[PDB]
Amino acid sequence: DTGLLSGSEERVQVALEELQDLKGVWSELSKVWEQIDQMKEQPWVSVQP
Amino acid sequence: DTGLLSGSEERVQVALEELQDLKGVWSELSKVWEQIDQMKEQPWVSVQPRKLRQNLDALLNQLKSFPARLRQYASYEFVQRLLKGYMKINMLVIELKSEALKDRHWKQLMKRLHVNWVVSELTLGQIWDVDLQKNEAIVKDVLLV
Repeated sequence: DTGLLSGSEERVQVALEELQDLKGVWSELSKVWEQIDQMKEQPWVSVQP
Repeated sequence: DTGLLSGSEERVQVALEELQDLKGVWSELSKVWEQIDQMKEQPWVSVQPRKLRQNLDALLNQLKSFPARLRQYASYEFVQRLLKGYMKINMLVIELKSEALKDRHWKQLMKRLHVNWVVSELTLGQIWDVDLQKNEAIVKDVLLV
């Protein structure tokens, strides 16, 4: 038994929290990406501004 | 004792079953005319006449999937004869992606059809509202010229 590396523990914690944050970010960004891709797939020449 | 006319409540429950059947019928009809609404409000920006045939046959087959009681109803007859009688955007609307389409072409076609347009939104909604099967001759004359 010895002094455990609390730096590793806080690294794991910050990795987990930033991971959940970035997963929510990726969900939002994927929604934005799919909607803008669907919108741009059409020429949109006669669809009102 | 109050011997009551139970035939009244039998008619109530039979009307209830017919009511639920009609509710299902009109839910399907709401989907049918909603699909018609999306093919309605389209500005003919990207839609293909073979896509028009695809939508027509899709509507026809999902309609024909009605059960016997749902299929025999007068509303089913109405929507089916609608689909058949309109079984023609893919026939005429090849003028609007053609090169012959132009500004004074729009002016002459507007005079022929007598309805007014804004150039920005070329929604085929009001195009279908001006029945091509009704104004067959004048629009095909416009095609010829």
